[PDB]
Formats: sequence, C-alpha cells, structure tokens
Amino acid sequence: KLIANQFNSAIGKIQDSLSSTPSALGKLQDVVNHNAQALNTLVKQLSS
Amino acid sequence: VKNKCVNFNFNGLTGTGVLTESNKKFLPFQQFGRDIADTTDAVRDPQT
Repeated sequence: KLIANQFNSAIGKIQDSLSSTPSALGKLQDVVNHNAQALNTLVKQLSS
Repeated sequence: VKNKCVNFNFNGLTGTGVLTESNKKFLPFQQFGRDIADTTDAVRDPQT
C-alpha cells in the first residue's frame, strides 16, 4: 500500500513539474527553431 | 482577373501569381504589403 501510494503521488507530481518548468522541453524547441532559422536565412539571402 | 496564375503589373510592381479578395485593413497611405523575409503579399488596386 505504501509503495502504491508513493508511486501514485510521484506520477501525479510529474505533470505539475512538467507544466511549471519553463525550459523542460528545450531540446525539441531548439531543433524547431534552428530549422526555421535556417529556412528564414536561406529565403532572406535572395535579396542580396 | 482573379483566381488564375496571372502576370500582374501594378504601377511598376511586377509579379506572377493568383489574386484573392482580401480581408485586411490597409492604411490609406500604404500601397504595398510585405510579409516576413520581404516577400510581397498584398497590393492595392490603383483604380478601385
């Protein structure tokens, strides 16, 4: 019973920890931002 | 001419593409429209 209760509490706290952290999902966002930045600079360099 | 891939020349502004009725509010002193990366996106009809 104690182990099950501890597991339930930890799983419940996981979602709040993910929501509260500002840079928890940083790596995926950096990947997306790098791809977008590369495309943007490629498009903008046509004006040179 | 609308809804066809057309070669348009608006007061010297030359381009190729299809035209669609707009829903954005241009200011009376603005005649061009540019999106990010300086791509032409909207234009006012000089007559109507």
